[PDB]
Amino acid sequence: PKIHYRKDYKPSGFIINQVTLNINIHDQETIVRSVLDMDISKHNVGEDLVFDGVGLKINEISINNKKLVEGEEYTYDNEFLTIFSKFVPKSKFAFSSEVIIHPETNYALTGLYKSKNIIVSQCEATGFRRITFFIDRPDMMAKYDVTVTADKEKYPVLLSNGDKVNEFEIPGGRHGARFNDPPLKPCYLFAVVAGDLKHLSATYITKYTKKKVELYVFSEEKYVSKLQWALECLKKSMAFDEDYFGLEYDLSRLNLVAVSDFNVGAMENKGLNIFNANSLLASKKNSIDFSYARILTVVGHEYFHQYTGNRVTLRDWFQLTLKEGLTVHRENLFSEEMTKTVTTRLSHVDLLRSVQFLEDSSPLSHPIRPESYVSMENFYTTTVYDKGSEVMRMYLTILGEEYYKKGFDIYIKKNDGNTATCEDFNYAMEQAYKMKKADNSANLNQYLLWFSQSGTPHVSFKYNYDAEKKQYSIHVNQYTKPDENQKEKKPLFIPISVGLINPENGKEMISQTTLELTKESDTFVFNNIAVKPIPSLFRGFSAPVYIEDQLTDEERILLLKYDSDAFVRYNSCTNIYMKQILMNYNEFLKAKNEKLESFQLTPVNAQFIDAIKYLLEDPHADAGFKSYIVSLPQDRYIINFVSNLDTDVLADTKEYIYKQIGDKLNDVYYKMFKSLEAKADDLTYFNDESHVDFDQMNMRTLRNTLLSLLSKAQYPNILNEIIEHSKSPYPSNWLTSLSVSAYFDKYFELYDKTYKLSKDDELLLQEWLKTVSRSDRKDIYEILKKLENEVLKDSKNPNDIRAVYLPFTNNLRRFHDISGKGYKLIAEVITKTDKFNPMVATQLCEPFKLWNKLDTKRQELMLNEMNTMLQEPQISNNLKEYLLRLTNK
Ligand SMILES: CC(C)(C)C(=O)N[C@@H](C(=O)NO)c1ccc(-n2cccn2)cc1
Ligand SMILES: [Zn+2]
Repeated sequence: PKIHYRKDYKPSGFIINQVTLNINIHDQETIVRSVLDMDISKHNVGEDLVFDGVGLKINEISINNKKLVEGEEYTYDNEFLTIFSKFVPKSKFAFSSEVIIHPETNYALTGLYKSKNIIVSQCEATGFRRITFFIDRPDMMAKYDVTVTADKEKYPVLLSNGDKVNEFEIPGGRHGARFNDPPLKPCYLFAVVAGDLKHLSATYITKYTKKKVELYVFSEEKYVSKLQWALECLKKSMAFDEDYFGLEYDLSRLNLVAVSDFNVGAMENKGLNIFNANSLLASKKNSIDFSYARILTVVGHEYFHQYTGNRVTLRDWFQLTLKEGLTVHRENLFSEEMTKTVTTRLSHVDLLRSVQFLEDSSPLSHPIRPESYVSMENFYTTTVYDKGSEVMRMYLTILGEEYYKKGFDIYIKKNDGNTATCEDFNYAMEQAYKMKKADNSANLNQYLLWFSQSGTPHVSFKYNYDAEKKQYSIHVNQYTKPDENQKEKKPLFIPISVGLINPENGKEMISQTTLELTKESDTFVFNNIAVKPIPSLFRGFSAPVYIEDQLTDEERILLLKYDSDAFVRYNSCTNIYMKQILMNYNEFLKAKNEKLESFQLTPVNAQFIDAIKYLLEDPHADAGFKSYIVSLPQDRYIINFVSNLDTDVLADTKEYIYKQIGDKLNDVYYKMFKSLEAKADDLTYFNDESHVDFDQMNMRTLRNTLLSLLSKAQYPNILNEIIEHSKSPYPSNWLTSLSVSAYFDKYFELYDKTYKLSKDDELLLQEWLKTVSRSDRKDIYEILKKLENEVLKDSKNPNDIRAVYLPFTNNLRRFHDISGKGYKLIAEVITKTDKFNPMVATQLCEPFKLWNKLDTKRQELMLNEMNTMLQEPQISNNLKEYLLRLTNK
């Protein structure tokens, strides 16, 4: 088990200037001929020439056209090719090889592999070494000349990086295409696609240089009609980078390709972007609403990789957050601008405070720039990506738009055509910071702690108001809990976007203000404050922290009703819920522990319920926001606030609170569900694939959320509404009818009905599987077994496997069954999956990430299953390391 350390970075003793590839695809094998035009670097010390090379079958290797022999001149152990230094030349030389690989049986979906009837590659982070020998690290920049050959009937469309410079026929019904890509690039950006691909195309003319750019979106013939939205999103992405950042696309063509078998969302490769089909393809008849925001963000994400990727490459993989955090941040800016709905930002905050906060207090906790790794495939985390983006976002919050866009330009210019680090980015933003403060002594050295320090900071508040002085004070304290990464946590640079709300008319009292907290504690004072304000803190969620506002529920309700900032309204609601949840939880827990025959529960705040009704009945209020306030905080958000969480007791707590609110607002819920129908289910643009209305989709979200609440509560004759819902042409609607019908006898009837609607579309069926998997059924285990035997079977498609099992793991009452049957089931699935796809196996370990936060019995059950998984003789390095770190072993 080798461990790479960030402090151990040293440049290669070798140089690769030119790569010349010949990839010959055949029925039962793929032959890869490679010539590497190499040289000796200034850091060389006469060491052995060591190439990365995993699972390569050597036909022959050479240096300067002379064949090398095994044992005397080189050794190969299926991981590293070692050529002894005495046989390594002193100056410019040519290394060549011919290996055999097998994309057909490559079920790990890394390197070159076959997805249905498409040959496709995935080289990030260390996948290129699975195709041919190379010094597989991102700082090895080279030129690429790639030739691909295959059977024309099976693979008429051949794609790779750069320009297609030659097409030719080959005896035996075969053909070739040659691609030349002159600009330097790292090997993880290499890509190749072969298949019977159909496409939609368009020409984009750039804003400034008026350059014409060919846009292509590819898929298998069956789903070519689902390519339209992707093309529109690409156009949107190009326009946005031109209008906001003032950047145009550098190349003359851009290809997007959908494949059915993909480990993640998508991949950026210079001009050739490859996507999980579920993140590129959609139609209104065959997709749920979520696909449309999903495709927008993922297409945007891969597009925004281009500009920066063309000018600055990572020095090493420890700087991953520099390219991913920044791109997710640009992606988020894009999406917020495109959707023009406040729930877009809210959803990102929702995901961070649930999934990433869990990770950051788990034994897997790490900084966005880690100090070490064993497997790079476990490096791509919500911390690196989503906390990373929040850290990138805070630069904009501190600097403002003008000085941010300015510090961004400094970063590009200063690091053009070379490898950079996170500190290079901080340095550039520091130059903008000095200029903003108009004092050249200003610095952002403390800000670097955001990169090196793990864990989520806690920010708490106390207040004072002097009526006679008209003086208002905000006392702020920050704290980060020590962990395995740092014994002593340092104070961070925390930007606190604030406003002060006049409680008697709801007006803003002060201008836009961002408090800069740089110490463990500070007191911020405001003069000329005519009345006691209600503080609106961390507007837009301006720092990735735990917020302890120390407000009363009455104060929180007034923010919820009258504040101008969506997040603070949403957070105020969240805080009211959390206070109620913790109170009722402890009450239920005491009853259980003391075996009480009778006990009391604290009712939900009546004024809070009044506030919800007020907002729901406001026709000028946002439908998306409304769906958030009638929903309790996510379980994974809640668990960060409870020690030794009894999942049954939490389930009882949620049930009580939902019923409390339902017993008061169910009539309002029903009235709204009916009145929203017209606008939410409007069919005017149902056959226009380029017309996407995010507000309308939010209305459907509200309706489906309300329907769920009404179905659970068994509202009189709601089954009628459920049945009529199933007849809706919108998949979001008729899949909702399935899940909410779980509380009725008509469930298995809609099960069959929605299955027939879903089975002839690959992606739609996967959404059906998800819906079934997440269904609130008492017989969910028998239902899962049915899915395995009748639909899923022995599929190795990651989308299929994730769809069947992951939603079920969110079933608080059932997955966490006290017998451990749920833990045992998922562990069996992880072990089975690990045999062919280690990455997806690790993804399936997701529910275990909170193992040490549960009650003692459930802790023991999960730990038992993880130790059982760890003792599998054939366990992958990926899963092994992941479980070793998670179990603190
Ligand atoms: C959907 C999302 C934006 C999270 C995504 O697909 N991200 C890509 C990415 O950065 N594309 O440019 C991504 C996610 C995980 C990996 N990865 C995970 C393990 C090894 N690589 C690679 C790429
Ligand atoms: Zn990315």
